[PDB]
Amino acid sequence: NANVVVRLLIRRPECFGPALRGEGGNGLLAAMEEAIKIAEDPSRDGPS
Amino acid sequence: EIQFLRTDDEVVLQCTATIHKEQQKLCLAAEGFGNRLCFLESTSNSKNVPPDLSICTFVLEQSLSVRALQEMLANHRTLLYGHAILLRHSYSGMYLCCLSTSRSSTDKLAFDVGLQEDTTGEACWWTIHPASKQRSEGEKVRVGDDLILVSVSSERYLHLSYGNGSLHVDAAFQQTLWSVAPISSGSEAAQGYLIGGDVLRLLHGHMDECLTVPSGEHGEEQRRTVHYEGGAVSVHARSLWRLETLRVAWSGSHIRWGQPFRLRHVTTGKYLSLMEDKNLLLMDKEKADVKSTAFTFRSSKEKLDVGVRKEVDGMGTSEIKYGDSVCYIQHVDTGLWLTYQSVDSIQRKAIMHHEGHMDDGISLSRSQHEESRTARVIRSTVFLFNRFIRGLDA
Amino acid sequence: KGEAIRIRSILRSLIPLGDLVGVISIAFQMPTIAKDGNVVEPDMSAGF
Repeated sequence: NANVVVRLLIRRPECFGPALRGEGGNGLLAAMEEAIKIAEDPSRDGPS
Repeated sequence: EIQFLRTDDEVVLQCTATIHKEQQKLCLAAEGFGNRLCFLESTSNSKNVPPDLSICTFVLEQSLSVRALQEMLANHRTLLYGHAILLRHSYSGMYLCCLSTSRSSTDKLAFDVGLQEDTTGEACWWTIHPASKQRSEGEKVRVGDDLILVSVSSERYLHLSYGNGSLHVDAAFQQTLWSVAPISSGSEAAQGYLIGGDVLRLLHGHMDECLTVPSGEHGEEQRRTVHYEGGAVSVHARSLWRLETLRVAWSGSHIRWGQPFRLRHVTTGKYLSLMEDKNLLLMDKEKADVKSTAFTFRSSKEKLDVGVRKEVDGMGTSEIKYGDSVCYIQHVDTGLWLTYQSVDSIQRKAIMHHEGHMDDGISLSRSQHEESRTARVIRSTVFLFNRFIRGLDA
Repeated sequence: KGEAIRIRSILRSLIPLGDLVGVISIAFQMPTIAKDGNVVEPDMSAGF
């Protein structure tokens, strides 16, 4: 199951999310930092 | 009968490009010495700029089933879809591979694709997949078929990236279609006969001079001229001419009487051409065009015109033969015949005459592969070291 | 086993080591008692 799942997940790289799509990808650490900033900001974190 | 690509055939992997809303075919190229990184070469403007297929031709040495390759890694056949193939670069002698050392073309996941000297490992091996459902797994691949290639090592597609202003080949998760055109088939080649892409010497009918540019007195204007010279130039590199046809597909086919082609000097890298002054001169690849650089071999000196022959897809018939087929070079557009200007190390200038003298017979000698490779290596080294010298001077 | 080697290689290519080191290096906010002494705990599900 793991081999099949990894193969499908790499056949379609969109599932990794914008940080790790591979094009213009800021990176997992940059995504975490931006998510910290978003969670601290009320406007983005909440619908408001 | 549709030809089916089998092993030991020479092919070029080409793909389409959509820069600024136009379709432009590009072939995969890589030069052995120096950078192993591959690059694309434009074959869509053969009318405008000659395409260098000598660094684009790959040969299908070995192809095996996936499980057979796995067993072999743990320890003249046809192709079927899903097979694991091995590609050897003809000029370099090295194999295509996934470099696994990305240049980071803004694609962090992608890997570079280049040439590897050793066949060991699954990096060199490639598995072919059908482009669409019309081709199914296990079907034998037609010559006109498209292909999808996946690296055995990284499970990445041979991909064309538009991210940079310059198009790049790379191993990427995105899939890109590739089409292979049969350059030549080795088994059907007729021995001792002139073939497309051959590196040859134009030995003059007097057997004591050959067509060559002047020696390397470091003068580019001196090199640009053409003359007949005898002696050691017959065994030197300045007398090597590469015979390039006007066809991208089936380039490695038997040459035809009355067939347009381009004669390129190997060492200088410049194409033989005829000026508006009826002057034999070498011009650059950029400004080399079909009209100026077209030349052909004619069976008889007499001016009978065979009109236009119909192009044939295949290895062809063997008619021009090495060492005995007396040829008279005739410019296709002007219709003139090549002959010695007779300014009389004879150093007889070559002029492009309207009717030609009686001694216009030219014989062809097939240069050895070692010598041709050495000549191209010399050209590449010259270019690199001139760039380096100019940079240091700057 | 070659397939295991290959799958490890794919995952290593997918995720760089430095990104993981940085995410681990990201610190945690400490809930603090107030001047009253009541512990001011931010919603743990809100943040990192």
